[PDB]
Amino acid sequence: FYWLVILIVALNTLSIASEHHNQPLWLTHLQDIANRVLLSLFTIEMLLKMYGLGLRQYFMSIFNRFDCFVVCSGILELLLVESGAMTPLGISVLRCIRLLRLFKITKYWTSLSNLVASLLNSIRSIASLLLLLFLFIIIFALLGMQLFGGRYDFEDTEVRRSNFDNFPQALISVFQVLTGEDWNSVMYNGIMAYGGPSYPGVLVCIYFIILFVCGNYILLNVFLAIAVDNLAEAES
Amino acid sequence: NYFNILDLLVVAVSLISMGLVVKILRVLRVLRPLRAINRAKGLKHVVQCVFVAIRTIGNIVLVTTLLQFMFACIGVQLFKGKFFSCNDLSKMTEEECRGYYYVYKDGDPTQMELRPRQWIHNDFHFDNVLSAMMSLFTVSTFEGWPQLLYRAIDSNEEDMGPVYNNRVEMAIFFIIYIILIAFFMM
Amino acid sequence: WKPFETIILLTIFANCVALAVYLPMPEDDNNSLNLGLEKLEYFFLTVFSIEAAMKIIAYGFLFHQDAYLRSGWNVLDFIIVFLGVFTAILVKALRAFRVLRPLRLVSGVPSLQVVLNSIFKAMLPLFHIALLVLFMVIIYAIIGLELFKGKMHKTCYYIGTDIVATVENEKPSPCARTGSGRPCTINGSECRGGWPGPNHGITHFDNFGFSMLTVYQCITMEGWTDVLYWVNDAIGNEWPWIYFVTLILLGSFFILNLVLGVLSGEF
Amino acid sequence: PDVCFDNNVLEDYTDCX
Amino acid sequence: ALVRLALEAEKVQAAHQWREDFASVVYYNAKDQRIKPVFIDDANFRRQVSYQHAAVHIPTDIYEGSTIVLNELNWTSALDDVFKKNREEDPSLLWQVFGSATGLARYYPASPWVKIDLYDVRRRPWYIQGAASPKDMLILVDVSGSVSGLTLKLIRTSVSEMLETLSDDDFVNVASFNSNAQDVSCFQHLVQANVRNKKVLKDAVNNITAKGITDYKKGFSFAFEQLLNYNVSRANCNKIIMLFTDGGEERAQEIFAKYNKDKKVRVFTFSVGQHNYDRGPIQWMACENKGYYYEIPSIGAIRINTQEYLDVLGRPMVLAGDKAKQVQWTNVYLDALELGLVITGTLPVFNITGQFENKTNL
Amino acid sequence: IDTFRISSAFFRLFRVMRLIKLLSRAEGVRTLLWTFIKSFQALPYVALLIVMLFFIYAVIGMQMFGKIALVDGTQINRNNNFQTFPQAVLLLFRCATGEAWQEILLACSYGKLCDPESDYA
Ligand SMILES: CCCCCCCCCCCCCCCCCC(=O)OC[C@H](COP(=O)([O-])OCC[N+](C)(C)C)OC(=O)CCCCCCCCCCCCCCCCC
Ligand SMILES: *[C@@H]1O[C@H](CO)[C@@H](O[C@@H]2O[C@H](CO)[C@@H](O[C@@H]3O[C@H](CO)[C@@H](O)[C@H](O)[C@@H]3O)[C@H](O)[C@H]2NC(C)=O)[C@H](O)[C@H]1NC(C)=O
Ligand SMILES: *[C@@H]1O[C@H](CO)[C@@H](O[C@@H]2O[C@H](CO)[C@@H](O)[C@H](O)[C@H]2NC(C)=O)[C@H](O)[C@H]1NC(C)=O
Ligand SMILES: *[C@@H]1O[C@H](CO)[C@@H](O)[C@H](O)[C@H]1NC(C)=O
Ligand SMILES: *[C@@H]1O[C@H](CO)[C@@H](O)[C@H](O)[C@H]1NC(C)=O
Ligand SMILES: *[C@@H]1O[C@H](CO)[C@@H](O)[C@H](O)[C@H]1NC(C)=O
Ligand SMILES: [Ca+2]
Ligand SMILES: [Ca+2]
Ligand SMILES: [Ca+2]
Repeated sequence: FYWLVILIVALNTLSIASEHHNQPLWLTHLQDIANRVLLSLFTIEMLLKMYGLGLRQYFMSIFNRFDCFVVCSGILELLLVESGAMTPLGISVLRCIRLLRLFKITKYWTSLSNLVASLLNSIRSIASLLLLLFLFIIIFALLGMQLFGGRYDFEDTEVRRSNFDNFPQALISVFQVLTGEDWNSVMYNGIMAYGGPSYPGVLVCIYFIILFVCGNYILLNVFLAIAVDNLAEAES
Repeated sequence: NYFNILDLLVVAVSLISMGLVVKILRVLRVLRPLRAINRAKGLKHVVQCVFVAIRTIGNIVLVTTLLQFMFACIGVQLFKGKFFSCNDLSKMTEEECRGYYYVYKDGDPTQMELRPRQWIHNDFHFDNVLSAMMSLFTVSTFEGWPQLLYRAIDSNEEDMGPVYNNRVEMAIFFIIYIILIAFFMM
Repeated sequence: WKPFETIILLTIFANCVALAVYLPMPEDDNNSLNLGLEKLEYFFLTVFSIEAAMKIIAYGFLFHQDAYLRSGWNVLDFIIVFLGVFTAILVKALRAFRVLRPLRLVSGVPSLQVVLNSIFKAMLPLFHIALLVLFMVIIYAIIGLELFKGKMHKTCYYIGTDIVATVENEKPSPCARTGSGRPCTINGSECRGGWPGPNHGITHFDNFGFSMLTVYQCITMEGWTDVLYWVNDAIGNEWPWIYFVTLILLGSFFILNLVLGVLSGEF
Repeated sequence: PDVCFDNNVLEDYTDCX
Repeated sequence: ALVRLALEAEKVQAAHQWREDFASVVYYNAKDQRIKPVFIDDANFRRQVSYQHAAVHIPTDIYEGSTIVLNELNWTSALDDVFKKNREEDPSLLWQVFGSATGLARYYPASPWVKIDLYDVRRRPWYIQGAASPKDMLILVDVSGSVSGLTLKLIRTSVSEMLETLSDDDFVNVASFNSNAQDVSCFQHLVQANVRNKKVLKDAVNNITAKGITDYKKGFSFAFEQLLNYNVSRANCNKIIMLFTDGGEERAQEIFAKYNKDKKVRVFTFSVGQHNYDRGPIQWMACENKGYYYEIPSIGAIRINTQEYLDVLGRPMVLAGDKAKQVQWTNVYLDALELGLVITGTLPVFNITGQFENKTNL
Repeated sequence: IDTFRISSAFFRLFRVMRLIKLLSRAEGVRTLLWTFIKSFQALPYVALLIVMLFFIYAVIGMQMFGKIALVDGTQINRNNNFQTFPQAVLLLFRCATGEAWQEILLACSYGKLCDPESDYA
């Protein structure tokens, strides 16, 4: 079972990653039988651990508690299709649930348990700062909606698509100029919305400067709190 | 490497011996100065110190290239056949995005130009798991996601052109993943 | 008492939702929900005033001791002025100050008093790095000001018209009738003075403030190639490459040692 | 003119959309 | 001769069966499988004609073979024998023509059509005349603060493309609404829609400003008063209120119960631009009042949308198909084929595909 | 002497360099530049691999992505050639600072024109 499971798992991750657009006709028939076949190996593999390992030992391990949620969900999604009463919005959702099988591969990686203990220790050193970053990107989203606020009218036909005339559109658009990507075209619209280039009007550069300097200096400070947390483990 | 670049530059003389294979052996002569780099000593300290660091970070790099496979397969699943846009944004399906239309210049309807129309396929589509690791590699490098992100918003059913601001809820994919990859790159 | 924090936490969080559903409208328009939320501010005007006047009765002028409470009366003292200017109507400057209210949400909830206190303590060893980037911009603003004043203003208009001539994706990039830059071969067009200009007027090199704006954008490596390829289109190439590829190579090098700056003080 | 045609009882307006 | 073309066109239309594939058609395509026939220099037409085929004009916005067009070249090919019949019955006939609701024109004698050729046959004064009854239109234009930007510039274009579809029996007025209401035209009542009176409207519409608050109740109640005023001298026919709003959450339910109890005012509503507003109520106003909701994404859809509003006004005519076939002559206009001043006689062709057997009748 | 002349544009730079006399007295800043000039020890051998990197990828693409027909509007244009050697170094310095390298990739393809100075007859 160090080698019987891999032929199944590597055969699963080729089943779930075939996925064309057209899939001529025979491929999409193989997608459903494979899922039907490879669950029949999944349950058995699980069920052999149910008897000859100990019941309390099996559920205590977190990685095999994960394998419980896999095998149950495979059965729930197959029978719900046979029930027939399911929206076409939902069968796409069930299909995305299988995709969680890719972590079955991660029963490997020998330092996996060292690795998660490295990462999850880091997040609880960031969850103070990361909640400051999200409340920073809200103030600048509530500000930009007041300054620009559907002044992107312009009487033209080109798509000034990162406008602020909504709450989510101003939450995409701030997070676009936060990560640096194409804040140039954005700033050239806030300048041209008010008074394009003039005296009073180009002082709306100041909105896209403080958003890009302060909005990165917060994000440069999540770079330290990791580095003081990732340095404590290096002492030992 | 000295015996590899020399044997190919010699066979270009065998390839120039026929013309009187050609340009491939010309470009195998570029390796030369690499040999002069092994005659430099400063790098032995720098390159060696970095491969120390790869041994301990390898574990993270092997996980962050799993997410570009896992979010490829959820990315394929959710955007198959979308991003398939017709040239004049008014025709919405296969057969009828054909023939000639009007491109109005600047802004006013007195400057009609007549171009043809065809399906434009948006070049970084999510069709194959291989062809979705391409596109999700560029939004990983923070370059060109807005144009692509704002396309993933505008999409609807399988072979249909974009509707204007349909389903902004599919901007959560490009955010969580972008934020995650920003956390494993850091 | 005890939960007086909790009642004020639950009412500032309402402001966050009250300003999230505020849908803005282009030329003085108001929907219905936008029109009801204007009146809901007067609820959050008086409850933040019922709170704060009790904070005065609680101690007095010494209860400006917490600097995070010092902003507390500051937020309220603008909106009372906003009610005065409201009666002048029977203007949009105080509209933007209500955005500041969730900063009160910081001062209420502790543990984020840990974060903002810790975030200013990183700013002391970074000061010499940031002041050299401030001298890095001023050198390359004056050099780009004297080398490129007025150089962009050429156009490629049509024959004699006002239309700038482009091709289908081509940005409206400048010309020169004299040598080294753009023959303007768009077939029925002649380069004439006036204004083709960079992005719409915003990417010049005249007037100290524009030079300093367009060597800023260039420093962040974003769009530095349009400001290169516009100069390179107006002067002519082979000289102005050495301006921008030393602004990138020094702009890279002195942010590359800003990231290593912060990681000094806390290690 | 003198003809004109408007408003039959049938019609059946159930399209628009 | 018109009766002969209307009697045969309908007869052939009944036996059609809707072919879907087309691996079997051969028409002319007069703008350049297909035909390339002989030409006679003829002098009544002052031009080269064929006398052996009809030609076809398919407007260059449409076409690839799209089986709505391509199927209508099938049954229309029958009118070839009856076009050819009338030259032998009486010579010196000028252009016979079957226009069609999908935009084609078969016209015998076939001839080369006269850089861009715009020419939609469905907006031709000789089509918009015998395709409906006369019209007391009234155009309401949302000029509030929310239309500014793109979606206003589409209204200034589209009214100017709306008013071109009016004959000289039809009356209009153009009325903006916003905070309050007003007839931004300098007329204050319904006019004649001459050549001249439509020019005042095209300078009033092109100097609309956009500011204020929508209300829809001071607007419609100004619209139904204008379609009173019997004082004037209106045409007393199809009353139309057309609405160029962008969006809004207001079913004006208190107004149509006030004025449209008898349901005698058709309300066509358009919603222009790519605003992200509620198109919910605007679809409601038109499906309660015998209207028809249309939508306009951008420039280009304007020419196709503001002509399909005459298919709704043809709905009362088709229900009197025995006696609606009068002949309706058009008052003088210059031919598009370069012939001189010509006057046309028109007659509608209606869809008879179940009649006297009657049928679901869809 | 001109008042008795475009070439004076370099000499003007000398007028600007007086601002660098400022940092002379700024003792806390000069001590930070001088640290980097003292640090320029293990850096420039790593910079030798950067130069080599740009040199190999220039020459590999120059034989290969030439013939590429500098039509403007199509993102391989007269400012952004692949043809000569220093135009192909700058293109790679565009992709090294991430400046929209995703288009250049789409500019090299299978169906681009072939620059009517080549053969292709
Ligand atoms: C401490 C935390 C930060 C505090 C948050 C708030 C910061 C201060 C915000 C200033 C309020 C600006 C008022 C907005 C409306 C402008 C007035 C107007 O309508 O005129 C329109 C006119 C025309 O624009 P228009 O054409 O779009 O409007 C036309 C409509 N009518 C006719 C009704 C007005 O524009 C002008 O010519 C005057 C512009 C006013 C001056 C512009 C400065 C505003 C931006 C300054 C940058 C502030 C950055 C904030 C973030 C930095 C952090 C400190
Ligand atoms: C519209 O086009 C279709 C074809 O595109 C025409 O249908 C054709 O009609 C003729 C006579 O109605 C058919 O001829 C018949 O052939 C069979 C043998 O195939 C023979 O047994 C019959 O006696 C008769 O001669 C012809 O097959 C048919 N074509 C197809 C593909 O079915 C139709 O006539 C066109 N409409 C008009 C008004 O012209
Ligand atoms: C046309 O409409 C006008 C309304 O503007 C009518 O004027 C009113 O006539 C009645 C007669 O019953 C008077 O009681 C009102 O005072 C009049 N209105 C005003 C504002 O003075 C007019 O009668 C109508 N008919 C004609 C032929 O003009
Ligand atoms: C435009 O260019 C084409 C070919 O380049 C040429 O045939 C044509 O005459 C040119 N137009 C004018 C007005 O010269
Ligand atoms: C009326 O029609 C008949 C039928 O051909 C024709 O002979 C006659 O000349 C026509 N009348 C006139 C006045 O042309
Ligand atoms: C609006 O435009 C018309 C037509 O040019 C003109 O008569 C009128 O004076 C204009 N009104 C204003 C306020 O500019
Ligand atoms: Ca970047
Ligand atoms: Ca409105
Ligand atoms: Ca970028």
